Amino acid sequence: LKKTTGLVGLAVCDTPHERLTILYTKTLDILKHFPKHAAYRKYTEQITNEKLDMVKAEPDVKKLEALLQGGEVEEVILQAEKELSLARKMLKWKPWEPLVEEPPANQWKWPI
Amino acid sequence: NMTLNFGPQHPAAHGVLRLVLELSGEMVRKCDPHIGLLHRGTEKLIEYKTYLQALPYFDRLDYVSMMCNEQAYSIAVEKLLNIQPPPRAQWIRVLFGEITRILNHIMAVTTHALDIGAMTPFFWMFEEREKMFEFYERVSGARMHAAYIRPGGVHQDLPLGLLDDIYEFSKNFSLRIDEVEEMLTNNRIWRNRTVDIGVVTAEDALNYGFSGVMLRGSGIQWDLRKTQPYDVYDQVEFDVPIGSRGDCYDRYLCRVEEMRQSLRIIEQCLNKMPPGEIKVDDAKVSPPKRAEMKTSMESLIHHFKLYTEGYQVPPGATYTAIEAPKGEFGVYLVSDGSSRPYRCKIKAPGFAHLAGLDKMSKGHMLADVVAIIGTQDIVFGEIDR
Amino acid sequence: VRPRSDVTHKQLSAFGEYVAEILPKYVQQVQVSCLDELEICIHPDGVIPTLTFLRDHTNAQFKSLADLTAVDVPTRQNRFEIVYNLLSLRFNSRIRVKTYADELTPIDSIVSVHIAANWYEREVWDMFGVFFFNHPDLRRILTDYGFEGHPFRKDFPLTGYVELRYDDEVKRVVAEPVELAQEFRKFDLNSPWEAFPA
Amino acid sequence: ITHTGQVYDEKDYRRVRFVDRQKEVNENFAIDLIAQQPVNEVEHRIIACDGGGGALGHPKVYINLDKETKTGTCGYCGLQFKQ
Amino acid sequence: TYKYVNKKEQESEVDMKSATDNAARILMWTELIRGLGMTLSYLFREPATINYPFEKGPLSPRFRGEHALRRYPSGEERCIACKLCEAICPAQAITIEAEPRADGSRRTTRYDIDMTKCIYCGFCQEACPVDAIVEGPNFEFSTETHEELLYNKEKLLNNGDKWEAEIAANIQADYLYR
Amino acid sequence: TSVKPIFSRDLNEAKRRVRELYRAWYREVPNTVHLMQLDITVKQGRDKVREMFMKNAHVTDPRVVDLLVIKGKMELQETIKVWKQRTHVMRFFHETETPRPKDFLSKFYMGHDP
Amino acid sequence: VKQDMPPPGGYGPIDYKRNLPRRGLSGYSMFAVGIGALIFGYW
Amino acid sequence: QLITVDEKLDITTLTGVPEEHIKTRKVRIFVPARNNMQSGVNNTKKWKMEFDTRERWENPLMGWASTADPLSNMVLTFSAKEDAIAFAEKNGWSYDVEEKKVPKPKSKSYGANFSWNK
Amino acid sequence: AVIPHGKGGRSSVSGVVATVFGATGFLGRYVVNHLGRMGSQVIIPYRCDVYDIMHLRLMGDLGQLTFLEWDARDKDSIRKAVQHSNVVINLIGREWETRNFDFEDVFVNIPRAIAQASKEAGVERFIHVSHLNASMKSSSKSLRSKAVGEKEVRSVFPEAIIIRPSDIFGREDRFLNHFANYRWFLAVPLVSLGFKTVKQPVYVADVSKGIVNATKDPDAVGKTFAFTGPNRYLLFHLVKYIFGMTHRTFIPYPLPLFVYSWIGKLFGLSPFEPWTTKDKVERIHISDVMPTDLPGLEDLGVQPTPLELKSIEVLRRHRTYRWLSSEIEETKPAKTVNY
Amino acid sequence: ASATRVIQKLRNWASGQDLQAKLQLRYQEIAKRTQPPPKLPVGPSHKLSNNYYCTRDGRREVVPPSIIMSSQEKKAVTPAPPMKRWELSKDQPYL
Ligand SMILES: NC(=O)C1=CN([C@@H]2O[C@H](COP(=O)(O)OP(=O)(O)OC[C@H]3O[C@@H](n4cnc5c(N)ncnc54)[C@H](OP(=O)(O)O)[C@@H]3O)[C@@H](O)[C@H]2O)C=CC1
Ligand code: SF4
Ligand SMILES: [Zn+2]
Repeated sequence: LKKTTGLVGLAVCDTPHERLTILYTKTLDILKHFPKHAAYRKYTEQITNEKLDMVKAEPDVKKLEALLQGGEVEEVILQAEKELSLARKMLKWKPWEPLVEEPPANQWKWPI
Repeated sequence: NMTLNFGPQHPAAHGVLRLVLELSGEMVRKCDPHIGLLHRGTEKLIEYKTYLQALPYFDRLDYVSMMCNEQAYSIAVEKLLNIQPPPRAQWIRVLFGEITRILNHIMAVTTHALDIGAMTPFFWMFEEREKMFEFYERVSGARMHAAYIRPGGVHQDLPLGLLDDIYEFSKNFSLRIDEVEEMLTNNRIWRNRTVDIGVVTAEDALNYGFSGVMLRGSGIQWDLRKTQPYDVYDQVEFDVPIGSRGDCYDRYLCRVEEMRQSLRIIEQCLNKMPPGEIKVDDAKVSPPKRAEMKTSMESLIHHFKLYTEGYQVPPGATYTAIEAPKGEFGVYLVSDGSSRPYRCKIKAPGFAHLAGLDKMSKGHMLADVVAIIGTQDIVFGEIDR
Repeated sequence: VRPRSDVTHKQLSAFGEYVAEILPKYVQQVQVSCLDELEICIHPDGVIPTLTFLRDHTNAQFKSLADLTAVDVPTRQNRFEIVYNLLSLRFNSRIRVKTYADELTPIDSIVSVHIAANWYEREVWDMFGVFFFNHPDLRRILTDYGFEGHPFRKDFPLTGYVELRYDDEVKRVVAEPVELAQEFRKFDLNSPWEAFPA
Repeated sequence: ITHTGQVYDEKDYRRVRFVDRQKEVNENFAIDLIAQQPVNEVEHRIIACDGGGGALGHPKVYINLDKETKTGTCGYCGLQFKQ
Repeated sequence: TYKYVNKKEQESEVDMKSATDNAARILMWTELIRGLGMTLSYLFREPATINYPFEKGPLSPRFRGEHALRRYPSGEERCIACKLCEAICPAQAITIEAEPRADGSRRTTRYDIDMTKCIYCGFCQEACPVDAIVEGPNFEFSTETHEELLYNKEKLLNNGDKWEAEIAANIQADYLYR
Repeated sequence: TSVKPIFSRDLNEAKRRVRELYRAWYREVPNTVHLMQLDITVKQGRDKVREMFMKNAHVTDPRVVDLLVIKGKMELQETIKVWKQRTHVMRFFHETETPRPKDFLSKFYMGHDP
Repeated sequence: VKQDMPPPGGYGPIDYKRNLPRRGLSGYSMFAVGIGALIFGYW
Repeated sequence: QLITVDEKLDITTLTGVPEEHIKTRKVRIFVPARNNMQSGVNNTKKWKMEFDTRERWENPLMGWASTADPLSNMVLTFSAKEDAIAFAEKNGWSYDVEEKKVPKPKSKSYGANFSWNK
Repeated sequence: AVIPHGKGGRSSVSGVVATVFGATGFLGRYVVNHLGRMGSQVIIPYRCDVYDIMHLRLMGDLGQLTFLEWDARDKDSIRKAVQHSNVVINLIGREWETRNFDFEDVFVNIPRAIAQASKEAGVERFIHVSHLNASMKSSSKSLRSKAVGEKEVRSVFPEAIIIRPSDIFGREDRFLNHFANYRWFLAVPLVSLGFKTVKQPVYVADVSKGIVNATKDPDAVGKTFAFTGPNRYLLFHLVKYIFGMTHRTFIPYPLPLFVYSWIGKLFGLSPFEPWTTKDKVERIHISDVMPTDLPGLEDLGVQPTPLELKSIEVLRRHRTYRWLSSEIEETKPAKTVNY
Repeated sequence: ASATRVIQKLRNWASGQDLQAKLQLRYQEIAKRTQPPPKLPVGPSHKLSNNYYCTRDGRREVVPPSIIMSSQEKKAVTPAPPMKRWELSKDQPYL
């Protein structure tokens, strides 16, 4: 429909709503393994669910671009799978855990 | 891929760049730029100097954009002190901030052509440059390396008459840009050597931290001057020249377009510069006027302490970035309560751009490498610092 | 007196909490300066994880690395304070993530997270001596090819220990221990009187 | 020779520097040039020497010409004034 | 506000007339001829160069140029060795040591500006309370030997005496501004 | 105590790496003396390598050793991938500088502060 | 009082946009010239 | 897993200092006193360690002071005595710490000056 | 005097103010190098235009090297040069008797006037340099004339050190380059086929360091040191060795000297610096004298440096691209002759 | 300037522009030197009253950074409001 996105490298993705719905539903799935009260799971699930809901609700891509911001729809696709990649990465990282180690004392005292 | 060690051959210059390269005949397989041929210690030297005596270092960091760099340190030192410059000084800094952008673009576009082989554009626009320098001199005293924009505003009000001349020039400069155009924008040959050379994707440009025309040329819309306004660049109205099909030719067109847009910003500044003072009234930060220091005791004490010891900035750290002509110029200035800084990493739009030379010039000929160093406006002072 | 909007000191503050919550395993302190700048502080092990979350999170996209630097507080056990300043072109905000590294306790490299860091990390090794694991090609960038010592360390003499001159006898440039003809006059500038409670 | 009696000894070798060259010195010496200017006979106990030219001169200072014996001398110009 | 440079708004479908116009552009190098016209045009413009020795590029009063030490009209050198010109010099160029002169006045026994060290910032011009050290107009002081560039009090005082008339005029023009 | 290992878990494993670097330099000395047309003897140079590798013989800590070879490897790279020209290499030999005596009487006769 | 300021009423307007003039002979007409030279030249 | 080392962090081998200036340089850790000229005490707060002073011969051509010692102008500032001692040990410089000496409390009261018999 | 302060390198002071009249020379260049390195005050009297002495400027530090215009025939020029020097070193010498200067002048006449003035001045010590094996009866006018000088100057300046170097080995020297340059000549004549003229070269630096050490040592007064070398050589190996490093064919063909003195006469006629000299020829085949004398090197503090060690640097320019990378190890050494 | 009309006409044509109207060389249009003396304005803080510095010294009224999350339902929050799309220019959208 559009001829091309402003960003040089990005290429127009036809069926953008379908591509987003695929990525958004996947992320939601991966997040399902995160610990229940894990902060990343609750926060990202909230963001992704709102994004899908809007993608499901809006059948016009131009208004879809306005509703979840994202500039061009193609970028939103890149951001979603980038997040999908990190969600997979953090499950391995287990950052929801407590602080690895307290800072050596006086480590953060700037006046010095 | 016989290493040629090209660049100590003064072939693209912009400073002294040993671009060790491996070339299968006339094709470049890998470019490993070497840097530090101009490292001079600017970051360590500053730790041993007071805030006002480190201002002259910033002009030398990237001296084709002499002042715009000074504004970045100014802003940074003003933030740490939570002081702001007076209204007239702000407009001045935007006036000379833009004049400086033109000066940089005339350098970048014309020096680009000299390496390409077009030599007449350089002489055409260096005469215009010359005329601009004279503004610097009649405002600061130095043709370049002024030291005019200080941490609390400008040093001295504009001479009585400069604005009028920064008009006559501006009123005409356009035609000069127009001429260059009739020689290069559509040359049947400029396009070839520039078009589709060093294309950088949008995602890759953000990833390698390009942050400049280089991003804007790829179509990413980011001008720190519109996104995060500094000084009174908010009160003016200009159009960022975004580009598509980012390549050497497109970005060029962008640099010619900001030369055009800066004339739009300069016009306004001349039309709307306010009556007022050009330096903060806090003798604490700005040095007292010489009539005052020669008649009032509190002013001498403030003059003596300011020049001998210093501002005494409150302890803290800040990263302030402006839109220097090359790209995002930022100073991370950590500061103890002392009058002399503790650290001052200068982010140079250029350390990031050079790094990209490798990911831009791939499967390219020796001549292509020369074109790409030009499209990054590399001034080795900022990269080497 | 500069104009300050508390809208930002509130927005940024909240984000700080958001990051902290999402990455509690590494975030030690998260502060907003009086200058409206956030500065999450992370354990050195959280270099990879905290950056990646910021580069690839819908509610916090921090795509470009503005700078990687290392202040050196000699007093601090962990001498260096690697500081990474990032920008989010999507949310028009910058954040700084700063970690601590001692001389012989290397930090991970983020060239993976941002390739901008390929050069700055080499710059930090050359000047301060911090080492970055998994770096593609770590090697001196700014200093001379044979330079010995890391220059921006606070314990390195400004003038340095070696200077170069051309010697006819050997017809080649030759280092010699530095001999300066007017030593750097070290003006003492600190005043014996404080300014405010701070 | 110079303002401060800087005269390389007959045996010093920096005199080689002056060999085949002029040792730069100024005939006009201040210690003497100020003397020529006469004492200003002001009629007020305390007078001020702005330095001549106001802003184009030296920091303003007030001199007490009360001592009848001596004359006040501006720490800046060296100009002397007597009551 | 943004602006697309090099973005083709639409796909103009080739029309013979259009094609010919284009083909002619490639075949008969029409745009190349356009570029030649521009340079021929200037060939006819008056050249902007100046006879350097005979004519000089204009420098206004604030030009920093070469250091000089001024003297009071009476003949007493202005410097009173407060030594903050040394304090604020960014390059460590000025070296000053002083002692009370026989008159009892304060004066500098040695004032040495190392011009090779100096980066001509003009802060010394700024800092001096008596304004004894000034940035003199002369920029032509190129020297055969490095030692000549190092300047002691006698060279600067002599430089001051030679250029005092113009220095006074220059300071006269710019002091209201400062 | 309680330190984290940089690359070598113990002086033993670390020493392995030093051996490798020595070999590297040993095999390289000859090439440099030829590709840089240096006026030195391969044997002479190879002794220099030994000198340096032992100047730091005292280090007992594994972490310090590991960095030392990282740095050492970097130097080799600058000399085999030649980015370091003769001036740089010969500096190792301290050819121009006048050697200073370490005898007390010698120093007394020459310098205020020994 | 007297400081360097924009003249009353503001300065005049300055042009910044490209003023490159699309001046040339139309392509068909152009071809004819060269073709005519050849056509005549051959005769 | 972490490894154990009882070796005092000495990193003299990595710092990159010429041998002469690591074995012949004595640094003193001291809290700066107050020039009696001023009564402010903000410069007597942080500990500083300063390297031993060395030759300052006059220069023949201009009479400027000339120094051959690189570590002369370097004075590092450390917040606490323990941290400064650590810097000397790992860098291998010899140290001789001087205990801080703070003014002892002094009892003052304006009434005394008007004492019947002082 | 000047108390010696500093660490020992440039920008330091050693307290030796020294006129050095023939500094522009091959030996000279080296003498100024060490004197400048040490931090000594060096006055360089020069006659050639400034362009040619630029090579001496970077040596020494600012205000440490002073250049004075001087003419040998004009006594006044020598007078002012030594006015403020306390050490005078004389390296005045040439191989080709020039139109306006005879071997006497360059060796005996001039070097006398110089030391003569130096005394009038009150210079603490004068070092006079004369060629090795210099009999007042030696065949080469040069050597004999030089001998004549070392005597005279002793009467103008008593207790004046007289170092007497052998032909010198160094880059830019003749001894080594001359032979190597015989390449242009297809055949390389060698009197007695390069035999019975054993020669002991000495590295230039060794000579220089030695000379400098003299200036700063009380042990040398009236001493006639002889810097010689670390190994002697029959001219045959030397010639071939040279050609060896130069990697150019060696074709030793004997040439009767009586005829060869004539060849020297030929080039000698050359207006522009004759390449060979009748007086040279003799000198070249003049056998090196034995080493029984006030020792020079080592005695004055520098251990001689073998020829083979640095030969590679002196003879490299004469090789061809093909052999440029070749190194000393690849090549063979020459053989000494304790004879 | 000072060009015979014909040269000017050739100039204007070959260039395609009225270069005469905007000559690069400057002639009697540049600000004359010795412009009149300047009496510059004194800014605020020069009042002789109600000018207490304590009420005008932002330098050190600044305080140590505010600290959150020190080591010693809830909605998602962004670094800041998502950025607003820039709008195409209206004087010259393209070119
Ligand atoms: N192989 C050797 O070099 C040996 C040398 N010596 C002795 O050592 C001394 C230095 O030798 P070397 O450096 O090779 O000699 P050079 O041929 O290099 O000349 C030495 C210097 O003498 C100066 N000089 C020569 N003639 C005159 C003159 N008529 N008037 C003024 N100055 C003059 C030259 O100055 P300019 O060029 O400006 O005229 C030159 O700088 C010689 O005197 C020689 O007798 C002894 C044994 C071996
Ligand atoms: S400031 Fe002016 S007066 Fe004070 S010393 Fe420097 S020069 Fe002499
Ligand atoms: Zn006075």
